[PDB]
Amino acid sequence: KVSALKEKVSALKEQFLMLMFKVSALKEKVSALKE
Amino acid sequence: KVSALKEKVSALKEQFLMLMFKVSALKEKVSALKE
Amino acid sequence: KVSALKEKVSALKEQFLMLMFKVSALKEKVSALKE
Repeated sequence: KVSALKEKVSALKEQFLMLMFKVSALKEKVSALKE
Repeated sequence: KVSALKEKVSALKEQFLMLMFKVSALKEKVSALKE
Repeated sequence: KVSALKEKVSALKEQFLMLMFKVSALKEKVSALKE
């Protein structure tokens, strides 16, 4: 169970990094429209 | 402790799915403003 | 291992809260551009 959990947290950390990239890119695009 | 942790990860995975939906919907709205 | 995992989940929950704030602030900014 602890091993399954560690893999689940690993995959969720990878998901978070990809969503942080997606949100930073969106924030920059919105700043190009409006300061 | 392992059980408490599994529930905490479960709830955080549900949180992530809802934030992915929110960010995809926002990305589409921003693309409607600017390609 | 369980302790390391609990800290990893703690830090990821703090990361999520900060990304939820960032996305809510971006959503409001986009609504100021377009209803």
